[PDB]
Amino acid sequence: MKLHCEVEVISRHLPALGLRNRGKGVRAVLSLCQVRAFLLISTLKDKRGTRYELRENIEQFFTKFVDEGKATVRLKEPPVDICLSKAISSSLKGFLSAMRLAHRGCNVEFENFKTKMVITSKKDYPLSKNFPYSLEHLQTSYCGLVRVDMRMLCLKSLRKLDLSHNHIKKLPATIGDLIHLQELNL
Amino acid sequence: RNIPKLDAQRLISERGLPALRHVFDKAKFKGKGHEAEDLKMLIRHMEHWAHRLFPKLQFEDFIDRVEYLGSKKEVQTCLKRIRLDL
Amino acid sequence: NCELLATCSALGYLEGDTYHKEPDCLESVKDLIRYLRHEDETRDVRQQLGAAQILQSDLLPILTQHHQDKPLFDAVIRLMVNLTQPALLCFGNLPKEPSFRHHFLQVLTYLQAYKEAFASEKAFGVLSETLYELLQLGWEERQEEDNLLIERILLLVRNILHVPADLDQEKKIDDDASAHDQLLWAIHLSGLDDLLLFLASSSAEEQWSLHVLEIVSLMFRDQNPEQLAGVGQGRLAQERSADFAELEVLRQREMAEKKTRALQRGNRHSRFGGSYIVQGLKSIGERDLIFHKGLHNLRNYSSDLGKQPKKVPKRRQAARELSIQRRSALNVRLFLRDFCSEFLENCYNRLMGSVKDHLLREKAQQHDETYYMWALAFFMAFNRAASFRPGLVSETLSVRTFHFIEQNLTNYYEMMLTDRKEAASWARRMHLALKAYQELLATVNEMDISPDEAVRESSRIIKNNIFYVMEYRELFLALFRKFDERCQPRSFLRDLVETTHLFLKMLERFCRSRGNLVVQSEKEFNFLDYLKRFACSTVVRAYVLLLRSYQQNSAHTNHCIVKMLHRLAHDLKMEALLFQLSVFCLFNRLLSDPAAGAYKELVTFAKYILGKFFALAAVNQKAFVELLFWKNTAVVREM
Amino acid sequence: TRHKIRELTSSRIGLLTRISGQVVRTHPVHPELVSGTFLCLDCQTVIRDVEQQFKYTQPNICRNPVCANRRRFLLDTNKSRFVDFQKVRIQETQAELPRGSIPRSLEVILRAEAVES
DNA sequence: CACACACTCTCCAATTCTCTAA
DNA sequence: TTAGAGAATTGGAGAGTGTGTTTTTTTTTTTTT
Ligand SMILES: [Zn+2]
Repeated sequence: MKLHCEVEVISRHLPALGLRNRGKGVRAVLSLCQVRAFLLISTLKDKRGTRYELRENIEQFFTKFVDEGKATVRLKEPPVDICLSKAISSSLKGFLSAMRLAHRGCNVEFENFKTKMVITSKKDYPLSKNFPYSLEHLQTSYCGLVRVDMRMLCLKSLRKLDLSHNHIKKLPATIGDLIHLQELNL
Repeated sequence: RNIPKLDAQRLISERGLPALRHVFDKAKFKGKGHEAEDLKMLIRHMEHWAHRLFPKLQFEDFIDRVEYLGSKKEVQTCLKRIRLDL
Repeated sequence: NCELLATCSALGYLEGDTYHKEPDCLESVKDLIRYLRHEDETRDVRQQLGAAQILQSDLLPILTQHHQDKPLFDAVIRLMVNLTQPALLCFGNLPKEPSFRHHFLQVLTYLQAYKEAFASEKAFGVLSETLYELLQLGWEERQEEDNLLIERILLLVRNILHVPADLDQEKKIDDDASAHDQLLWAIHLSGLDDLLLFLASSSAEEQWSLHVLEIVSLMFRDQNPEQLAGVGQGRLAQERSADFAELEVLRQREMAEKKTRALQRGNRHSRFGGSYIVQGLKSIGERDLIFHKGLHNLRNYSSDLGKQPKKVPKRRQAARELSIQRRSALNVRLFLRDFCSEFLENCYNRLMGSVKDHLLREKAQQHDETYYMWALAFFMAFNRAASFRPGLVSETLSVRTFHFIEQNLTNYYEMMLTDRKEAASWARRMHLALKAYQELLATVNEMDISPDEAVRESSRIIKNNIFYVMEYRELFLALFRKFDERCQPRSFLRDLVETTHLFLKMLERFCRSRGNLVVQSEKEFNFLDYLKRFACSTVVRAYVLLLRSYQQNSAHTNHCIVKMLHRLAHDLKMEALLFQLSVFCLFNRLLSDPAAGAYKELVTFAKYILGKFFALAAVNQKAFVELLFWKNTAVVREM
Repeated sequence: TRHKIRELTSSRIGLLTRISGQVVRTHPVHPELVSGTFLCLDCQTVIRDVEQQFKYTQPNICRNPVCANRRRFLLDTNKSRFVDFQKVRIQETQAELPRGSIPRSLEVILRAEAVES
């Protein structure tokens, strides 16, 4: 039922009144709650999110880019417009179906971890197995690694892998299993 | 970066109470009938010590924070030690 | 929207000053009631009818000019009760999110508009006339037809009186007719006030006692008993001269502060340079302080000259008093004084007995004892003010009322500590209970002063009972040891301190007059070991917290604070408890005050304790470290 | 009491004062916003009586206590209140001009009943 | 072009709430 | 009765995005030349 995505709410007065919107979304969660149906939008700014009535008052949908590339729903209402800049297509389609049903009316935590981490020395903090699984960026420095470990090799989404000032004598072949690696420093 | 805190362990028993023991060794109070100016001198010395300890806060904010810190292990142990010998 | 517009049009139209109702008013009004009953949770029909202003444009003219048409009149009264339903009932609570709060504000705005419209004397005249010709019949002659009409009439009056003042138009200055003042004047001129007095005094119509109590509460919402009791014929000259004198006092204070600031800064412009090294003062490093803010500032140098204060985080933000006090219109004040006098003489005993019967039988809403305790506080204070006669309030002077108030206060205290999501509301209910308790404790003193040996006898009886039972003594310590500035306002702290002062005054005088040794399975007692329970750090912390506002405190409040601290210092020898750095900053402000001569008691007490501190400091330099923290039995180790 | 144009120093700021002068140039009458009525665009709450500084000012906060909006507001020009406004240059009268000086000019603002008088 | 201002968003960690032992 | 260990909420550092800028001559026309 609930949807996790970036959201951008645009009050439709702004363009004709000559005012320009932010141009990008904010990480959020959308909930289709219901005696009568509501849409709750919650962001970092508001755990206690904003409600929006949708019992009889959806204007229209946009669906040209529901494949989640340069995408949105651009859900217009009296008076606001709700854009969903990045989600996953299947859950978003189910959410849109539920929204349509709620508008027909007769029937019925945004947690995250950053890209980046740093080890300035192993004795301060070892890498261990407590890394995030989809980590994007790590520095290790002044550590006594003679050879690169599975601990950093198994990370599924690394853009940057830095081992500078470590003691590596040899590096593996399985370091090349990192699909999105763009920065490698030794 | 090391953002500082007025907490129980960074400075209150390091640049704080050990120096506060010494702040009034050379004070110049004059006793009964002069309580107003004696208090002014006392407040100036206490304020100066607090500023050199944690310069981020104003004096009353510092006081309201340190009164809360009075409940912590390190602070009361140092207080009893200062009461006893050194 | 358009269908509502059609029915609203079908109600009829006004022409000059006469309303021409359509023959289908009955079915259109029933349709309006149906729409209101089938509202959305956002209360869309409420907002739309308020925007259309049909209450002001149709229903009031119909009510005032076609009151002989009884079915239409009944339907209009029911519709108006529905529309004037308060917003807190409409939404259940104050919404926590923007959309429902916007809808709440819309409904509240239209309620304020209805209150503005309802000040016309004609509407309340019709209401008083129909209520009068209804109540003319005997109780046994009434049926559901008339009893429900009395309920709806009194609920309409209750709803219109309940409405909060608009934040926009609550900026009225004193001695001016606010919307509430005009509404009370409408009640006065219509004579519904006399009907309320009749309903309160009637033994037969006791069934409406809770309703009448709520009407009287909302009527006397803004007033203060002693200030109201002081009203009389010669007040215009007194208040005019007082206004001129207070204006001059304010002006002189502002001039003095301006001169002090003009001396604190120099007589050179700010970009006039110059820098100094203060050789003795070490900087935050080891180097000498370089001072840039001008030579004039070094007379009263402080390191916080250029510092930004800190954002108090949301959790630690102190509670603030919910309203300013304004002196209402003199005509309304005279009317309310006369109402209060006649009500006290003719109605009060029977009404309070009836309300107590309702609370005992448990046929009252959840918090109606708050209205009961309000009435105790207000009317007993008014009685003691001006001609005190205990017969007028003798239904309240029983020990059972002390017990009831103590039980309610302890209940509110527990619920404030546990039900944390409306702790402020529980604090307000507890504040009402505290004021009622305070007024009972003041009334027994007035009974002692009064000449009748009978009331002196019963005063002795109730004093013996209260001082014997333990909870009345322990409740003050219980309140002090869990008071929180974060939750309870400074007005509550003032009332608690003054009530404690009065209670200890009575208890000390009682024990001084005679022994009366057994207390509480009894045990011995003495007031000194009772006072030693007030030697805790938390209570004196609260007392100095109240002392910080000595400039704004009343003189009696300052006397209460300084007398309690003098009792703890001079008579219990607990000066080391009050040797504190924050308290010394407050003393520094007291000594530096230009108006220090106006606070002779406070500065003398401050200099006494400061002299004791500096004697101890000369003997032992560790007292300077002892100033930095609150303490327990270091109060004796220092000694 | 009457004051000279030479005596309009900073000490007279905010004080009631009377001066004499000779009008040199009068500008067109304009409508000046004295209090703006604004709509909060992301909660639809209307803020009335927003008083104007010497800059055109929007609400500092939304009137809805739980609304977090602080820059997205729309003025409702039909429900706002305006005043007639006119600025006129004056200079010292011939009698008051000190000897040898250039005439000192001043800017005077006229409002409401006083414009074009 | 490009070097300063102006503004928003996100993450990180420091403080306060809740439950437990000294 | 105090206070300390674990969990959740709020303050603000800082990373990222978008905006704005560096007297002179020839010709007419009315009045005065
Ligand atoms: Zn808003």
